[PDB]
Amino acid sequence: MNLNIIMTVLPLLVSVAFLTLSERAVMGSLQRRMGPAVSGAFGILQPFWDGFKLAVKEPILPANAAAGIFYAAPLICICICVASWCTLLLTDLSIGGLFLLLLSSLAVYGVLLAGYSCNSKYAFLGCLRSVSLMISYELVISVVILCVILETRDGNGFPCLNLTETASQTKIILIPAGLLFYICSLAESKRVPFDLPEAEAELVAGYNVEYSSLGFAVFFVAEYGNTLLMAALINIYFLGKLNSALIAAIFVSFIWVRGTLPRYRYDMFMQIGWKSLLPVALALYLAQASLGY
Amino acid sequence: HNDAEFLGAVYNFSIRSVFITGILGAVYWRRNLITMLLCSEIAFIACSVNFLYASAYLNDMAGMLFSITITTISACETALGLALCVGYFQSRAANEVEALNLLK
Amino acid sequence: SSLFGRTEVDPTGKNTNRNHQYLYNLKVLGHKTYTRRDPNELQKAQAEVDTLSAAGRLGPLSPF
Amino acid sequence: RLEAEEVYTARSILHPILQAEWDLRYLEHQRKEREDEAKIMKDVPGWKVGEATSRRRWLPPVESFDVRPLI
Amino acid sequence: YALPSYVIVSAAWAAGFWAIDTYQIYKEGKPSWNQNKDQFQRALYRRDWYLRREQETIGM
Amino acid sequence: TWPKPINPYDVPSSPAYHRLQEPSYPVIDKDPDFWTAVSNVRKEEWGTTAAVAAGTFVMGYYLGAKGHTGKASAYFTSFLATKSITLYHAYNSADRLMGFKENSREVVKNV
Amino acid sequence: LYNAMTPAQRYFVEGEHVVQAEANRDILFTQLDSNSYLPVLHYVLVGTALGVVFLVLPLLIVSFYIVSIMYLLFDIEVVYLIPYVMTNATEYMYWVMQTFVAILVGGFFYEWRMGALEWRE
Amino acid sequence: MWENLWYLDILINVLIITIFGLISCSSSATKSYDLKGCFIISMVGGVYDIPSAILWCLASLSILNFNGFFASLFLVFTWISNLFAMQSLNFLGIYLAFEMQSLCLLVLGKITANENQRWFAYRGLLKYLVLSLIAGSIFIFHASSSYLQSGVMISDSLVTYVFLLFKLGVAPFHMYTLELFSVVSRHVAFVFSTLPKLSVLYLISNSNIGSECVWWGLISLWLGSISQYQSVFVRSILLYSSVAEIGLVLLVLQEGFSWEAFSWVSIYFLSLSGVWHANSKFVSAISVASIAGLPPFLGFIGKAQILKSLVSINLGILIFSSILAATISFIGYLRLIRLMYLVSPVKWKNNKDSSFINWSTWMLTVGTLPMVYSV
Amino acid sequence: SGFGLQSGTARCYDWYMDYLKCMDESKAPMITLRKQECSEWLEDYNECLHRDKLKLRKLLIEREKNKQEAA
Amino acid sequence: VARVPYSHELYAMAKHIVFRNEKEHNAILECKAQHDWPEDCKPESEAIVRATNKLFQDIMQKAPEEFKDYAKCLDWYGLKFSKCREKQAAFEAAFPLSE
Amino acid sequence: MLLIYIMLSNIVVLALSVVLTSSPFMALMYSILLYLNVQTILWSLGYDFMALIYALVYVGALAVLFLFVVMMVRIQVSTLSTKTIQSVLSWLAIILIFSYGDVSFSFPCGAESLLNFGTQLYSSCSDLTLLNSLALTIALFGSLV
Amino acid sequence: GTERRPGQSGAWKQVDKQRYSSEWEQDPTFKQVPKNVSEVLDDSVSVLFLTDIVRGMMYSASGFFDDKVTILYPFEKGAVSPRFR
Ligand SMILES: CCCCCCCCCCCCCCCCCC(=O)OC[C@H](COP(=O)([O-])OCC(O)COP(=O)([O-])OC[C@@H](COC(=O)CCCCCCCCCCCCCCCCC)OC(=O)CCCCCCCCCCCCCCCCC)OC(=O)CCCCCCCCCCCCCCCCC
Ligand SMILES: CCCCCCCCCCCCCCCCCC(=O)O[C@@H](COC(=O)CCCCCCCCCCCCCCC)COP(=O)(O)OCC[N+](C)(C)C
Ligand SMILES: CCCCCCCCCCCCCCCCCC(=O)O[C@@H](COC(=O)CCCCCCCCCCCCCCC)COP(=O)(O)OCC[N+](C)(C)C
Ligand SMILES: CCCCCCCCCCCCCCCCCC(=O)O[C@@H](COC(=O)CCCCCCCCCCCCCCC)COP(=O)(O)OCC[N+](C)(C)C
Ligand SMILES: CCCCCCCCCCCCCCCCCCCC(=O)O[C@H](COC(=O)CCCCCCCCCCCCCC)COP(=O)(O)OCCN
Repeated sequence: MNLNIIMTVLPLLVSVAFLTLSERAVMGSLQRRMGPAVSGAFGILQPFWDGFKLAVKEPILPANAAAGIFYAAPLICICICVASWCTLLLTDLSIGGLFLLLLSSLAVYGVLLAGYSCNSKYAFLGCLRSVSLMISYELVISVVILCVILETRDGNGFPCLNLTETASQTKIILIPAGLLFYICSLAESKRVPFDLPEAEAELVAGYNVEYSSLGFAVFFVAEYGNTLLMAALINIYFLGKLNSALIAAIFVSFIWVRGTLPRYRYDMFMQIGWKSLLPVALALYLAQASLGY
Repeated sequence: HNDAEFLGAVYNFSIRSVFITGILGAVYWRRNLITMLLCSEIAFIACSVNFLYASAYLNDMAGMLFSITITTISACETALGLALCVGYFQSRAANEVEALNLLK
Repeated sequence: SSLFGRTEVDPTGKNTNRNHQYLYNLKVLGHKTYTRRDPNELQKAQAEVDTLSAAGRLGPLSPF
Repeated sequence: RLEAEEVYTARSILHPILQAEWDLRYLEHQRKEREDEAKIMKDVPGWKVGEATSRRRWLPPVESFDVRPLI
Repeated sequence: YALPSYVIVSAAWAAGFWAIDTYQIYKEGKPSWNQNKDQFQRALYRRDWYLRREQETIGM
Repeated sequence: TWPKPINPYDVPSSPAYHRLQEPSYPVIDKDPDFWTAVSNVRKEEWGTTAAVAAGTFVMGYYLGAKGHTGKASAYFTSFLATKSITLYHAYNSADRLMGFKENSREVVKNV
Repeated sequence: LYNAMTPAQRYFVEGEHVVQAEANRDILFTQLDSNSYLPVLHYVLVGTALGVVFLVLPLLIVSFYIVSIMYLLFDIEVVYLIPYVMTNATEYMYWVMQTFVAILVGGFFYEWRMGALEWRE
Repeated sequence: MWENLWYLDILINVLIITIFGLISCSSSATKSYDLKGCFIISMVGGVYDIPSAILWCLASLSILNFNGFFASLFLVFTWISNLFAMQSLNFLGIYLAFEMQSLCLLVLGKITANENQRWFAYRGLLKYLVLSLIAGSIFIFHASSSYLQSGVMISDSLVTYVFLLFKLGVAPFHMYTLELFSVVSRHVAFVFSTLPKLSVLYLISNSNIGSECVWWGLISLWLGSISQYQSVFVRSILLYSSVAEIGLVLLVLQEGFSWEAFSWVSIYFLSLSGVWHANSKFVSAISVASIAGLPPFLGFIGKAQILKSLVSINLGILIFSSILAATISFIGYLRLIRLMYLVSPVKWKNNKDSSFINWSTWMLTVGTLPMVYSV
Repeated sequence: SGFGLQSGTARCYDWYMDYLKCMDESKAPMITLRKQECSEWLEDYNECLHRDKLKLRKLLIEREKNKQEAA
Repeated sequence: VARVPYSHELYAMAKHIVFRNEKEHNAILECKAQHDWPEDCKPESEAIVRATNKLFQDIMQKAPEEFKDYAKCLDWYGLKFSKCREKQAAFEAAFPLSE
Repeated sequence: MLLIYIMLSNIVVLALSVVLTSSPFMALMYSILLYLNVQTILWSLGYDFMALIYALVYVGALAVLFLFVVMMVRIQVSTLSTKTIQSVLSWLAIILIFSYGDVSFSFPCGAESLLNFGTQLYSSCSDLTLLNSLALTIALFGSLV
Repeated sequence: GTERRPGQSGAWKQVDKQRYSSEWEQDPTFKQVPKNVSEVLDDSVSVLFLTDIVRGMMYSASGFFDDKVTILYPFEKGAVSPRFR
């Protein structure tokens, strides 16, 4: 193995915990409230309580479901997050960003197995709604990446999607595609404008609600980890070399845009992705494969 | 004495086993239509992998092209067949019990 | 093309049946044919290189 | 692309030299191998060392240093 | 208050970025370990490796 | 062996289909453009184009009127058939310029 | 760790020092192993192991189908568009890509016209 | 670039007709005659020889009796696939063309079935799909082995011969036709039992796909005749007749008699047109007489071509089998005549849409004497 | 195809083209006869594709070496 | 054993080789174009290898530090000329190309 | 080498698991793992883009369609277990018979370039890509109705 | 504001009515066709650039910096009147 895996994994866990803290602190800011202050004095130590306490809660035996798949979904999310971050920071793969696109297409599985665990006729339709969102906006992300490789050329002149090489130069041409990438990244992390779940999920339509103690932790951590990976991708493609402040700022922008926006209905955001975002992304992909070489 | 010769024989054995498991697996072990199409996909993937292997062996691009052709045609066939399976299951009469399992 | 082709007659009659694969490969890819160097030529050139090496005019076979 | 033309020119300059030194190393390795082959096949009648597996064209080694499996 | 958790995230990832960068530059030997390599560049790295091992054998 | 260097911007490429034939006739233009071929189309070919346009207009109107859209079907059919036959004539004229087909009138008309 | 088995792969470098160096080497992109996916697989196993540790610790103490098909087919179409962006295209490669996209846009227009893009159904 | 334009024009034609039909979709014109004529015009740009002109003729005669823009569009797709099957030079072209045609068959079968007919039509389509997957997977696996062994993809091999045997529907590969064409629309069965064969015959003749074995055509002949004689349902009779005749035509084509099979396929299209599109008893009677090979009609000429080619190759077993199996099939055709005029009063639907049916019957009666030179 | 997966041509494209050129030169009235006349070039092409003769030679050398070592 | 300098050194001396060693480079290109067997091309391969090594050495005496700096900077920047312009100008000034 | 052998050998077990299991959902999971192992095999032959394509098209998209169908047509197929010892060894004997003594060729390693692949797909083999696009259009038009 | 677009609606049947009939142009609340090129660009950029969204974004962002209203319950207690029961 390599020692770099540690230097990538550990910062990720710490960062996700304080991302969960940041979300509610920013909510307190919008709503003339304050960050939690009884957990400690500084508040650095708030999310660690939730994790450690969640270790404490007595386990529930699985009910009317196959055990293997129910265990499988958390492991899938935790595998995908680690692979994504360690291929964003620790690899030279010529087509690495396309590999990240592949690893984002595997996130459909975690939700889908979690839905199959329910085996409720209503839960079938709910999990299908969630995966429909994810795939529909994965298509537009794929078109935007096709746009990105088009200005991404290495010093030797070979087209590629090596993350360091797309990071090397900042292209203001690509910014029209970065707006679509930001909207789709909101869609893929199930942010409120595309958070169809919360309304459906208050009654048990079907979501990671079934998972309870440590399985439930890893899902929510993986959600924030994927959001942070999207922020890193927005930085590395469209905004130049990788900067930690820019990544966290994009995450805060996610929270702000969420707060300022209500949710969409299922047919609405699905019609947005297909009849609005996809034609514009094909028009920009034309505009980029057809702004030229 | 040669690792490559041994690996070549192992690959031939493995790919042939995958092909025969795909084509005759679902019919030997009587299954539903949905498993039959999945095993057909497995067999097509086996053939496409053989073509990519031949392309690497001969340093030629023909097998690469034929493999992307297999991927496209197999995906289209599976989509249409799944359409037919869903339509077939929606027209089932109440008395019909295992409509999808014709191989019974 | 590589995969597909159609066939037409020649009103002039100059063009004739030849292998279409061979003609296509000549036109698109091209044929690389190599000769073999005669021994007497090779011995003289190699002896010249060795002679210059012995004088010290030529450089080292390995830099270090 | 001006950079790319610079790099291509440099690479096209170095390639003949790299090829030539590969051929020289290959030739010396092959003479070593033929010496060992002749030593082994001293006992066997009717064996010629250095027989041409191809009558006209040179057969390059199928294996190359450059191509190594990704995994 | 938003900034404290924000800065914890930012500083943690800054430290991780520095750690990975310094580690790889120490091991690989150059900041361009991550840069894209074509066939000619790869084969050139491979020959460099094999020739260095040959030089080590020749020296000793 | 060694990898040959590749120039990414100049990689050899060729069209998919090829006509395998050496020019029997003189080559006025080795690589005619579309407009060069159109300018070399014979007058009789243009009259054939006009006749097809008129006939397809009448037929398109007749068929479309059965569906209560005569005018649009007539214009679409006219445009469709005229485009196809014009491309056929342009291909023939380009072959004549390339020397593949008979070109005595072409060589006289445009030296 | 892939290991060269023949003298030609080893750059005709003689001795057993080189084989020993290659077998016990570290996966270094500047050195022999470039564009290697083996670190990615190691990352996969590490993530799976971490998930397993978390999992075992407490134990001790019509429209959806339609969108799936359209996603599959448009995904394959983008699969073909990927090689194009990876080349410094000429004019004719460009016009072939334009015909390809024209066919894809015709399918998309059929989708829009028939109301499939609307998700009322 | 000019050589590519010839192929590109066909695309552009098809795309603009498709988008025009999509824009001009209305209840006022459900029978889109104008787009049918546009499709027929567009398919003229793909005619380069006599076999391609025969392909165009059959494609147009088929598209006349399809209803709607959508089915006519998929018939145009079938025509494109057939045109490329004729031009295929190696394994990849053969594969791409023929499974594109298989996709067009699946779509056409699905879209011409009523709600009450879905249970059987979709079953037959699914069974056809799985059998076609078997055939294609075996083809491409053996093609991979051949491409590895030889380094080249050559369409003169046993692999493509067996795959084209599956496509023709001979000896052990005719069951998909029986299961599928029994449960599909009569026009779909008619157009996909005649039109695909022409491309396969052209590919066999041009690419030298011939085998020394005569077992498969002999098996096709005998099995088709005996099963036709033993089949109670009328659709099975007509389906088994094709198996027998295509086995005999396969035996003739292996020996290099391309001209006679290219005439036979056209005469068979015209002969089958009337019995499949049954509206009048008399038209169906003439069609059945033509299929039998009966002298006053053009069907006699088409069968005579094949039989005349048989006596040239001088294989006695084939001739003896041909005579006996022809008698056995004649009994089934006589069953068909008996059912119409000699069993019970017969009342049929008044489907007055004989687009080319009257012309086909006229051509069967008339065409014998002009084409007598052929035999 | 023979295009070569990197640049240039396939590893055995030129041998096959030699065989095709020799088939083009011949005047025999059928393809089968023409292939009979050009068989030796096809043997070169098969040799470059699979290197079976060289593999057999290596096998014989290895076998004799083992026999010598045992003795 | 036949050997030429390491990669980065070969890049740093690439422009000079065609200016100084034109003869052997043209000879080897012509012979490789004519003959496939490596034995047939052995004298010209030897000539070009020896000439390249000689050029490496005579750069090592005339401009020791400048060549080292340019080669180290090229190796540092992943064999990319653009980032190495200053050291390239200094090295070319120290060791003039085309004599 | 050990890793390459392990993947090549694991492909057959991952294929056997699909047919042997009686649950359609579980067979899909085994097929997904098989597809990933096929990606991994392609990596040893030197393909990255092609192995990516197999994962994107099959694992990413096709399996989603299969599972959508499987939930919709959900049926009680836990009727009985017929996996007697006599059946499984018969299946294994059939597999051994089919996959034995075939012509084997030395394992190649071939580096691919998507530059060359793209140039050929859009210049020389442009007839192929447009017909594949037509096939995709046929599938779209047929499946949507 | 209060004005509504022909496309934007929450009911399928109303969307069908507005898509296929022009009674909405009779109604005063709806927004009428732009009738000028500049008005077309104005409406198109308004819908495509998410203008109305950003306007709410700034007013919400005023929330970040305005004086928080909150009481530390143990340390500070809410005002209680004498009448309190
Ligand atoms: C008017 C003059 C016509 C006389 C000569 C015709 C040639 C000139 C063509 C002029 C066009 C007239 C069309 C008549 C025939 C069509 C042939 C043809 O066109 O191509 C052949 C011709 C050259 O091919 P060729 O002469 O066959 O020679 C090539 C080799 O010999 C290889 O070809 P081969 O196969 O012929 O090889 C020789 C063959 C010898 O083969 C023969 O002997 C042929 C025998 C004649 C059979 C005739 C029946 C064929 C049915 C087709 C009907 C024609 C449809 C018209 C389609 C095109 C419409 C223009 O020997 C063999 O062994 C092969 C077997 C042949 C098949 C066996 C014959 C059986 C046929 C079936 C009969 C069964 C009976 C059916 C019922 C009949 C009862 C009465 O190509 C061209 O000249 C260019 C074609 C261009 C067509 C359209 C392009 C213009 C428009 C472009 C834009 C379109 C869009 C705008 C639309 C505008 C309008 C709105
Ligand atoms: C005699 C030469 C001059 C002929 C005058 C026609 C020139 C007009 C330009 C061409 C237009 C199309 C030609 C007409 C052919 C078929 C048109 C047709 O279908 O006729 C009728 C209906 O179809 C028929 O009745 C069948 C007619 C078959 C053809 C009979 C006419 C034969 C001569 C006309 C074509 C001669 C050549 C045209 C010029 C080359 C159309 O019905 P509507 O769409 O409702 O249009 C009528 C308009 N309105 C009712 C509002 C008054
Ligand atoms: C040398 C000849 C011998 C060789 C034979 C082969 C060559 C064939 C040459 C003659 C071909 C004649 C074909 C006759 C077809 C019969 C015409 C027809 O089918 O018309 C249909 C057409 O039906 C349609 O679907 C109309 C749509 C298409 C309309 C025609 C399109 C014209 C396209 C242009 C073709 C021009 C050729 C292009 C350039 C060569 C109308 O009938 P229905 O209304 O559907 O029902 C009839 C009902 N009943 C008889 C019982 C009263
Ligand atoms: C049924 C067949 C299925 C498969 C079809 C395969 C056959 C088709 C393959 C070609 C696909 C389309 C590619 C374009 C075809 C014509 C080639 C062409 O027009 O491009 C010109 C490009 O040059 C031009 O002519 C520019 C004008 C192009 C104008 C548009 C013509 C092509 C339009 C393609 C149609 C796509 C539009 C969207 C589809 C509706 C050729 O390139 P060069 O001439 O070598 O480069 C130019 C340099 N110089 C002139 C100096 C030699
Ligand atoms: C006009 C100039 C002429 C030149 C032509 C150029 C054409 C435009 C090309 C520029 C490319 C950039 C486009 C930005 C993406 C917008 C895509 C289309 C816009 C659009 O259709 O509006 C809505 C989609 O946005 C949404 O509402 C999705 C939901 C968004 C929620 C999350 C918002 C995130 C913040 C916004 C991104 C900011 C990034 C940095 C923070 C659809 O809705 P509709 O129904 O009104 O349209 C349908 C009416 N038929």
